[PDB]
Amino acid sequence: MQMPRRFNTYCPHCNEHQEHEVEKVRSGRQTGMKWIDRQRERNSGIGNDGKFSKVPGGDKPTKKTDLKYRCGECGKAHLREGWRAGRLEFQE
Amino acid sequence: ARSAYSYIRDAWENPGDGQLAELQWQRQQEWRNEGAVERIERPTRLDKARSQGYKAKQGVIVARVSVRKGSARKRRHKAGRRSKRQGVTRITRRKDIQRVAEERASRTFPNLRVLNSYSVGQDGRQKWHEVILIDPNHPAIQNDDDLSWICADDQADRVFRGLTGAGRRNRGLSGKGKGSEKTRPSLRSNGGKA
Amino acid sequence: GRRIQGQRRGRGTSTFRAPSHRYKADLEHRKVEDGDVIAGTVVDIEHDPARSAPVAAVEFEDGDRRLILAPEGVGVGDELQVGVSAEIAPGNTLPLAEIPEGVPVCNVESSPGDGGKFARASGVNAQLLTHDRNVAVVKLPSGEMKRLDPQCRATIGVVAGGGRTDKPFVKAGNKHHKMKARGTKWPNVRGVAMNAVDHPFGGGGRQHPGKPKSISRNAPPGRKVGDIASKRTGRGG
Amino acid sequence: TGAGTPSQGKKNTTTHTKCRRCGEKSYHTKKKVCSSCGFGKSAKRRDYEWQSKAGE
RNA sequence: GCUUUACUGCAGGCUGUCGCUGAGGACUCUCACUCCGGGAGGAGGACACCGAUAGCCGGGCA
RNA sequence: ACUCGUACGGUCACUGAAUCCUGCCCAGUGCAGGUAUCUGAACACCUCGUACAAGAGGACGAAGGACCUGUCAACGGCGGG
RNA sequence: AAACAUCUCAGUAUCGGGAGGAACAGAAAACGCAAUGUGAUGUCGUUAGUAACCGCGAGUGAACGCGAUACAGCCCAAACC
Ligand SMILES: [Cl-]
Ligand SMILES: [Cl-]
Ligand SMILES: [Cl-]
Ligand SMILES: [Cl-]
Ligand SMILES: [K+]
Ligand SMILES: [Mg+2]
Ligand SMILES: [Mg+2]
Ligand SMILES: [Mg+2]
Ligand SMILES: [Mg+2]
Ligand SMILES: [Mg+2]
Ligand SMILES: [Mg+2]
Ligand SMILES: [Mg+2]
Ligand SMILES: [Mg+2]
Ligand SMILES: [Mg+2]
Ligand SMILES: [Mg+2]
Ligand SMILES: [Mg+2]
Ligand SMILES: [Mg+2]
Ligand SMILES: [Mg+2]
Ligand SMILES: [Mg+2]
Ligand SMILES: [Mg+2]
Ligand SMILES: [Mg+2]
Ligand SMILES: [Mg+2]
Ligand SMILES: [Mg+2]
Ligand SMILES: [Mg+2]
Ligand code: NA
Ligand code: NA
Ligand code: NA
Ligand code: NA
Ligand code: NA
Ligand code: NA
Ligand code: NA
Ligand code: NA
Ligand code: NA
Ligand code: NA
Repeated sequence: MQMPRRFNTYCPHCNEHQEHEVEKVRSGRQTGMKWIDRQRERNSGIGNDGKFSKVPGGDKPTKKTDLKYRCGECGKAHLREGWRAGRLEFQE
Repeated sequence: ARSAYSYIRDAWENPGDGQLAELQWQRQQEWRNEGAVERIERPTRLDKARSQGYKAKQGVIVARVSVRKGSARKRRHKAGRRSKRQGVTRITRRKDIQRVAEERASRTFPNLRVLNSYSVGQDGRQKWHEVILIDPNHPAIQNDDDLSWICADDQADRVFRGLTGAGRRNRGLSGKGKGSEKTRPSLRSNGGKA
Repeated sequence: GRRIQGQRRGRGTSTFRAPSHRYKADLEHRKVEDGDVIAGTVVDIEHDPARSAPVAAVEFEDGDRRLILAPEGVGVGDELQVGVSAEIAPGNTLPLAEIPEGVPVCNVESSPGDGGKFARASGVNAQLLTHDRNVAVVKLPSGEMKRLDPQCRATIGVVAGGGRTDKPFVKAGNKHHKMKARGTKWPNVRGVAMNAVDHPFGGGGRQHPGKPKSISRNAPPGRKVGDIASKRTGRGG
Repeated sequence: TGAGTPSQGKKNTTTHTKCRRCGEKSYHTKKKVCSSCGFGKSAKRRDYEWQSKAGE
């Protein structure tokens, strides 16, 4: 589906409607320093590694909308529930 | 002033440098041709030996023991085992090489008792340790106030029961506080969990 | 499964061992201080159970009596010589260097003084080709060019018993008798005629290898069977 | 040939015999080892914890 | 029990790296080390072996 | 162990005396060889990060793979129109 | 664990080596109710199924301290001779 790059709507921070800019959430890079990372290293050994021997699941036919809404004036973003969309394209 | 001994010690802080380096390069050639347990007239590291209880006296013996380097020499399982227990290559023994050396020496001298031991180097495939043993039955020692304790009946086969210094550190008894919950008073009384 | 036959072999049990206690001599060249003054006389020509070929007994000047890898054309009474100054005739042993090229040789040492390793079976022979102050090139019976230390001793002539491979065994019994004199399990059951548990080719409603026979060099024992690291198979091209 | 009765006829070989060390007829005269006390194999007397219930 | 391109691992093989290991991206040497030689000495030589680790193969096995 | 053995050897397999013979197929799988280029781990090396460290990235790149070739008395195949 | 691989059964069964009438431990490179505080070590009661671990599933699981029992502190190496 199509969607405006910018549009007026409620900013939960200013607590008042203002122009926002929609953008897809780019994945952040991991640091390999979280507790789970330490448990992986520490708990993996000889033979099967339990949960750490498992491998990546799969994919649902269509994914949900993963967007960031940025307030045009206070510059802060907020998140919203997403909706299944095979494809999402912005307008302008 | 500095004791002459401090020079032997000081040299062994870096067995790979200077004169000691060239000495080792030479000795190991002969050591590699000696047995598994060779009695020697004099400690290769006087300061260390004396520091551990050595004494130029009747009933005091020293022996260099050679032991292979590396992990456990283990046979792969011949029956059912869950993956966790199918290992062979990465398994290491819980007794350190120095302790293995101390035992081989004591067995060689059935009548003697291990007093202590220290390392004298290694090449690419074996480690050498010199073990100090004592004759608990020689009056020279029985009358020595600094050693006669090792004469007592309860010190018999002390090495095989981990009463050696190396045996006690290996048993995780160094710390008197945090971390030694399952080591002191013994590994066995704590259900073998250390 | 169970260990395959190839694996039972390595244990060296009776069935796989050679009847060593029934063998005659460990054929090796003599050790000479130097000079060449070592000559001996052929006293008898005996049969060598380990090689199915003849061997010659020789008494040396210094009283030493030993059996020797006998080349073709050597008889009782003949005088053999071993050393640098050895003459150049059949049966005499001397370092490759002292040997004239183009001359067939046998029982060649791989390392000087090892007593001989190459070209020792019935009727075979090595062929000294090149000389040098450094390397002596020899052509072994397999056809390979081998660079050898010219100081490596060898025997002049071709090994005795040539042509043994020319006559067929004709019957199982003959194979049997020969096989009994070797460290080998015989007869041979085809893998494909066994049960899966016993061999990688075992099993099936009919007999055929369950997979391709060409196996990798890296395959483990118990699995390395069939055509080992074959660079090719068949007769085509 | 049956592996039962007919094969019992060839059994006239002597193996286990009265042991010099423990007195049990367990000294294998071919192996020169007692299957009971370990004589011929061990200076120490043969014994195992599985010879009784674990907690006993 | 058996099979395999089932899941997960474990031996084994190949390969890089570190230790043993030294002198002057290709090279010489000799002193460790290995082997041949009764010995003298020869060959090989900082490689191979062995110890450690990494990638690939891996129903041979669990 | 083979081996008191050394390619006229002996290991691993297939077929199964003699006689007349044994066609076509290398795409897949297997094995083997080669390989500009691509891919390819760890150590050491470089950068960023951290008064250190974790960590991120770079350069280099072995076997192996991609890719090319050889091979069916190698696994096997020899159809519809 | 209602399968099962980590986990669990369990450092159990069993095996190898060895001591004593008891073993082992033991006079802090401790503790860390953080203190102007405690004061070798075992053990008992408790702390507590607490902290901690764990396909964060099933399960697993201490310590300091406290109340008790009993109490005991010393010898070398080296410096200088
Ligand atoms: Cl989206
Ligand atoms: Cl002892
Ligand atoms: Cl044959
Ligand atoms: Cl306190
Ligand atoms: K289990
Ligand atoms: Mg693992
Ligand atoms: Mg106790
Ligand atoms: Mg021989
Ligand atoms: Mg034939
Ligand atoms: Mg036979
Ligand atoms: Mg057959
Ligand atoms: Mg059948
Ligand atoms: Mg099979
Ligand atoms: Mg058939
Ligand atoms: Mg067939
Ligand atoms: Mg029966
Ligand atoms: Mg040798
Ligand atoms: Mg299976
Ligand atoms: Mg048939
Ligand atoms: Mg269950
Ligand atoms: Mg569950
Ligand atoms: Mg537990
Ligand atoms: Mg605490
Ligand atoms: Mg004093
Ligand atoms: Na851990
Ligand atoms: Na002893
Ligand atoms: Na532990
Ligand atoms: Na088959
Ligand atoms: Na093909
Ligand atoms: Na092909
Ligand atoms: Na169940
Ligand atoms: Na089940
Ligand atoms: Na777990
Ligand atoms: Na209190």
